[PDB]
Amino acid sequence: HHHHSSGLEVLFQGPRRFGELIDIILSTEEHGELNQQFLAATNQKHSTVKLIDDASVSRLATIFDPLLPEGKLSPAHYQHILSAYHLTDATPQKQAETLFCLSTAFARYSSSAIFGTEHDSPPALRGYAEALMQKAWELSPAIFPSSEQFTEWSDRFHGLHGAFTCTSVVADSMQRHARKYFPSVLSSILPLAWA
Amino acid sequence: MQIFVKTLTGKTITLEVEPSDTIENVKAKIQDKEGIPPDQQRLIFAGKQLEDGRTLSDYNIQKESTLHLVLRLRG
Repeated sequence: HHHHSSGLEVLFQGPRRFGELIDIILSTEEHGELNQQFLAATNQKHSTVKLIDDASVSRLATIFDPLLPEGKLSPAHYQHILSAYHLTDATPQKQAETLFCLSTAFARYSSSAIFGTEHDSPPALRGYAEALMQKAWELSPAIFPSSEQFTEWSDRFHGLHGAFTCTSVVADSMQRHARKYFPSVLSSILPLAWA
Repeated sequence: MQIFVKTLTGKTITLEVEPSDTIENVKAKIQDKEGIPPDQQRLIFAGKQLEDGRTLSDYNIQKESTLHLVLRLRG
């Protein structure tokens, strides 16, 4: 028996799987406080808790550095994402759209709405978001408008080549793209309050 | 010699430098590779912020050392 109509199941399954991804990234064993803080942040589109001071920058480096060798998703972490989202046997295009929507979510985490501020942004979350986007590009370049748009978003995440850095705008831009081209995948990933 | 410059977002830049190169020169080589204006670059080594007018050798920076590049990244 399905307790939810088909088109509404995403509203329950999505938050479940996002929580499982948060448990993978932020182990309750070593990072229980930050784990809770990342979960609590999904409950509204504004956060008074910020992670931009030197200590928070250090804490997040501890967490994400092992996941991002050479600035890219580790093979092991990428497999863990696939398992959590039941994508091990899925098409590269479905995998890419999912990773793109996760990139968008972590762009939002880094933005002025959540753990960033107007003038500052937790770099580890920006790096994680850009690596998710890089993997999506490798899996299916065609889900992006162009290689130029990929490079623009990527340069914005890293602050390269004179690009603007505001991740509220970066996240809004990628979210608009996902809403246009794969809104059901987006609905399956983005925290409800952030949609 | 070769040094590495790693942003806090995980982007690594490889540079060819001499111990006598100044921090300003390194920022200019970073601009040539990645287009970041030098006045927006904050370079860190051994927890110390590197000063424009000093040389790499003044900070005991050796071959294959990694410098950290801190950029103001807006949310």
